[PDB]
Amino acid sequence: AGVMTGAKFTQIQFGMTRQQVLDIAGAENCETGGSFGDSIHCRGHAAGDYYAYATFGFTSAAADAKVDSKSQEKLLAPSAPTLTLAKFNQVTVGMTRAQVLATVGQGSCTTWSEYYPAYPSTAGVTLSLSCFDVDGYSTGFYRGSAHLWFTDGVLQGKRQWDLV
Amino acid sequence: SPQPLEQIKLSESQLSGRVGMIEMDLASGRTLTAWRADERFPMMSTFKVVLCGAVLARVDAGDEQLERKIHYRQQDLVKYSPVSEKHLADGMTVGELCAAAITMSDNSAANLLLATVGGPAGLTAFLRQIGDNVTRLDRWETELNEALPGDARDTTTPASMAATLRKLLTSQRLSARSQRQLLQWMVDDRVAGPLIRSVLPAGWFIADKTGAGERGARGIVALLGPNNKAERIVVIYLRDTPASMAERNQQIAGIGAALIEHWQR
Repeated sequence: AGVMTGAKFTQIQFGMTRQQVLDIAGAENCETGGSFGDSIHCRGHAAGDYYAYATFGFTSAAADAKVDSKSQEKLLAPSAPTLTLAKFNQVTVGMTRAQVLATVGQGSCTTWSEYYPAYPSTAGVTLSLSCFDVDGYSTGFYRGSAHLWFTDGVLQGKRQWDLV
Repeated sequence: SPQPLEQIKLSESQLSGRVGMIEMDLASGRTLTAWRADERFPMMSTFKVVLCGAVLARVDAGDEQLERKIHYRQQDLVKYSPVSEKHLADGMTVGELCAAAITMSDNSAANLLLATVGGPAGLTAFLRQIGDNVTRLDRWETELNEALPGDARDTTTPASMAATLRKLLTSQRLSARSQRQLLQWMVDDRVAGPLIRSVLPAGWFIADKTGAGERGARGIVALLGPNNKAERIVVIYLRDTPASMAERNQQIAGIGAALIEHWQR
């Protein structure tokens, strides 16, 4: 129990069951059905609009199904956000994840969504990063952010908001 | 305890911001309580009620169906999209998108719906068509939340928004079925707990939509009343305050509490 947190999000692993996820997240924070189908959505602090959250997807509806999908917003902070528009412009589709981080800053990104369509195999893995200027994840003037998305660790596209 | 106007002035003082509100009788449309009701405030996610009014008007006209499935891709996603991100692979119906935009402030959902009504320009044209000559949407999510001081883009006035809500929900602008559906999405609002709902007595009706923006922008549009009946429209906006989300939540709740305590009168 306690609120859903970045710590709990990191604790939860690909391969875990629904019961394991609820056990770690705290069932009082989480919901299934409705808008989320057979995924489990776990809520951070009830701030009103745009509250922090995680969503966990599973291989099937079976009780023994495994986490194949982890998404979050506003639970994890970038370690050293330094994205700029010039850096963003230097990123090109086809780049590896490694090449992207070297370009935008090694601590500029967090993982928005990560899905394994052949879990436990990594074949076809999709990954969305959110990356940030210095105040992008905060308050503060440098509020730019970006969404970079990969399939098999290779960049398929990018989009930005408010970058300078 | 204090009278609504006095509570509002206290909130404005404590926030070091500006507050704008109106309380309007639903049936008659008469103004009951007003403060800065003709001044402009960023709509933030409160615009999504107008957005889905436009969607329903197309449904009434046969140009749209709530059961229509829309598919979309990574490039369509903007920040804060709990529901639309979950349904990336499967798509969502128009009705599911409105439910997500209104009840969860899902930003990408609003952008998908915005495209169906001809974007901000198209939504603003709808506003003008229904006789709102003040409210304007200019940008898409998430830039519409920017709330630059003095910038008229993406703003309404408490008075205009209250009138427009009344038009959408009780006039012939929408079919009866579309009226009930728009109301229902607001009844089912999931993220409005900290505001009026936090001080709403058991047994009262409430249907609402909230918004949060930059520079302290915060807002609620609501229909509420005792005995499980919608009686009045209450619109409360905040802007240009450095206060925390929680303080902003508390202040709106306090204004709500005053209106509720002093309801009769």
